[PDB]
Amino acid sequence: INETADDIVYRLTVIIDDRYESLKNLITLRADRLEMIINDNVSTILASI
Amino acid sequence: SIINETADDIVYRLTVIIDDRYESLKNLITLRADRLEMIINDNVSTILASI
Amino acid sequence: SIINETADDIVYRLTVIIDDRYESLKNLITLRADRLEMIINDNVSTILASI
Amino acid sequence: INETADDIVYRLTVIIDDRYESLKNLITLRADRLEMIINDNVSTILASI
Ligand SMILES: [Hg+2]
Ligand SMILES: [Hg+2]
Ligand SMILES: [Hg+2]
Ligand SMILES: [K+]
Ligand SMILES: [K+]
Ligand SMILES: [K+]
Ligand SMILES: [K+]
Ligand SMILES: [K+]
Ligand code: NA
Ligand code: NA
Repeated sequence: INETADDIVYRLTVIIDDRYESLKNLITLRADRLEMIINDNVSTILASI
Repeated sequence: SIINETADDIVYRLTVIIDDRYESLKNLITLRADRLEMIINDNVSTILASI
Repeated sequence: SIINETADDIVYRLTVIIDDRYESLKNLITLRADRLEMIINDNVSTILASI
Repeated sequence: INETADDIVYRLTVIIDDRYESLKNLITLRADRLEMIINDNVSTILASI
């Protein structure tokens, strides 16, 4: 139960990393998106005043 | 082998818990992020067209 | 049982810990994504005042 | 085996906290990112508008 029942830590890390990397990537994507839906749009309201 | 059949249930039950919070966070961020677009395109239609 | 109580222990002890991180992450996302309208609805009014 | 194998929670809490603190730093990073861009862009428009 020592050299075998360590999967509860390891197998969960495989899960928690996948959810973390999907969270980390999605936050980065959506935040970069809003930054490209701001600096792209503010340059248009500035290009007309 | 109650050992193997138990550690698989722990990984499973926690997977269902861990997957639940990810989806809750995923939908929350996606909902909030799209809401921030609803408050960004609302100014482009207002301050560019009509001012 | 004896192994069902140690399986329910680590599952429960982690379930609230994940709920600790999840609800905390939920608070961070909500807080800041609630500020971005405080930094828009209060910021749009300045562009509406001068133009 | 004795009674408790709390290293399961321990060495997993090492993972949950590490991924959380990473996601904690990520959200705090982007929320500060869009904050400067909320200020720099707003102050940029206030010149000619
Ligand atoms: Hg065990
Ligand atoms: Hg929407
Ligand atoms: Hg910045
Ligand atoms: K990138
Ligand atoms: K669904
Ligand atoms: K609606
Ligand atoms: K044991
Ligand atoms: K800052
Ligand atoms: Na804690
Ligand atoms: Na905490």
